[PDB]
Formats: sequence, C-alpha cells, structure tokens
Amino acid sequence: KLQSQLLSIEKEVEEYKNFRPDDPARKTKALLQMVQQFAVDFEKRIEGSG
Amino acid sequence: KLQSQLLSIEKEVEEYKNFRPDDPARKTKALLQMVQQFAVDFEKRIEGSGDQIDTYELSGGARINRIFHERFPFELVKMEFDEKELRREISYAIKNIHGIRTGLFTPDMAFETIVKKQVKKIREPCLKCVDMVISELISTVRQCTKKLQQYPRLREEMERIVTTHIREREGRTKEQVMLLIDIELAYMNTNHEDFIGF
Amino acid sequence: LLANLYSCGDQNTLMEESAEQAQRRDEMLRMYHALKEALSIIGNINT
Repeated sequence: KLQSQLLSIEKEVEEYKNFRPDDPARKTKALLQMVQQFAVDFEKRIEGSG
Repeated sequence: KLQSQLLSIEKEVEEYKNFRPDDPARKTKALLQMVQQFAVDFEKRIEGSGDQIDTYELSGGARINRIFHERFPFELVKMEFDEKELRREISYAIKNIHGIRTGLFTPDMAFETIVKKQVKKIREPCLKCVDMVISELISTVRQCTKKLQQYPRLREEMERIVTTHIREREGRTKEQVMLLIDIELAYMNTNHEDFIGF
Repeated sequence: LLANLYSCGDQNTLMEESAEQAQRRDEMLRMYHALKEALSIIGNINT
C-alpha cells in the first residue's frame, strides 16, 4: 500500500527536488508544455476529436 | 501582377526581415512547431485522424499493422500435428493413468496431458507477431521525420529518441505475451463452450 | 517528447538552420524590396 502511493508522487516530485527560485530553463519548458496543452485542448473541445 | 506577388511573399518576409542569429525565441518557437507537426503526422498515419488522407497508398502503420493482425491467424494454423502419434500416445496415456487397476471410466488426465503439449507450441507465432509490429512502427517513424529536412541534428535526434523508445518496449511486450500462455496451461476450464455431455 | 528534446544540451546547435534556408530567406528579402520599388515606379508613371 505504501509502495503504490509512493509511485503516484515520484513522477511529480522529481521536478520539485531540483527546484530553484531562478531557473530560466525550467520556466521555458513550462511555457512550451502549457502552450501545447492549450492548443490540443481547445481543438478537442470544438472539433470533437480524440 | 506586382500587387499579387507582394501579397504572396509578404506573409513570410515579414519574419525574415527581423532575423537575428542570436534569438532563443525563434529557436524555441521552431522547436514547438516541429514537434507539433511530427505528432500530428504520426497520429495521421496510425490512427487515421485528420482530414489529410492519402488515397494512393495504404496508410502505413495503420493498415500494415491492421493486416499483421490478419496474417497472424495464418501463422496459428500452420501446425501440422501428426494424427498417428497422437493416437498412440493417447492409448499409452490411458493405460498408464489407470495403472494397476483395470479402469472403469475414461480418465481426465489423458485429456489434460495432450492439450498441454499442443498449447506449448503457440509460443512461436506469438513472438513473430511482436517482431513484425515493431518493424512496421520503426518504418512509420522514419516516414514522419522526412518533414524536418531544413533542420539537421533535429531529424537525427528525433529519430533516435522515438526509435530507442519503441525498441525498449519490446522486452515488456514479450513478457506479457509469454505470461498469457502460461495462464492457459495452468488450469483446464471445461465449463466453457465445449462438448458438455457429448 | 518535447521535454526530452529540450533537455538535451546545446540548444543553439540542435535547431541550427541548413545553409539552404539562409540562402532562401536572403533571396526572398531582395525579391520583396525589388517588387516594392517596381510598383512604386509604375505608380509614378501612370500619373
């Protein structure tokens, strides 16, 4: 039961463990992933695809 | 004439006139465009999604794989089991199962021993079907990367990364296939669609 | 895929353009300016 729970946390905390308050590389890949998410989500809502 | 030419060229030269080689914003914008193009082209060939349909070929991954699942039934029927050796081993099995007793009803362990021998043969066509599908996927990935020619070192990297991933998934896919056959050997369920009563 | 590609080092060399594109965009800029001058001359002749 503990091992199952810890698997749902590793995927995310791997980003937090190396967190820095000033990391342009981290921000840049956060922007790109969020831009890609929006375009895919929007098209899905109106086109009806996926 | 001159007005039409300016309109056609204007949409692109609007960007070229502002070019600076030291522009991280352009490089990252180009990166997001190439990745979005690849993921749309890839899904098109496999899933059939989109309104750009190739009406000349077969779609590649979509219909080559769809047919691998209809060549595979052919592999499962090229077994050629010898009837005579079956009838001999059935006879010896019955007598040995009864053993020291004369026996009164037909034994069940004879039925279980014969089936287990034939079920063990299916492992070959199943591991072929996996290799065939891996090969087809690598092909479709190589077609999809033909659109990145204007960026060298990005056509190589995207090929390497998607190719490496598909290969590493081979191990886990084969283990599950093997396991699904062991499950078939482990227990003989005769309450299914079978000759009940006979 | 996008995060893997971005994380590789030397992003300035991953997205480098081929020499052909440097030629294509340089020519289109000259063609664009030349068309405007030609259309300017025609406007100043019709009068």
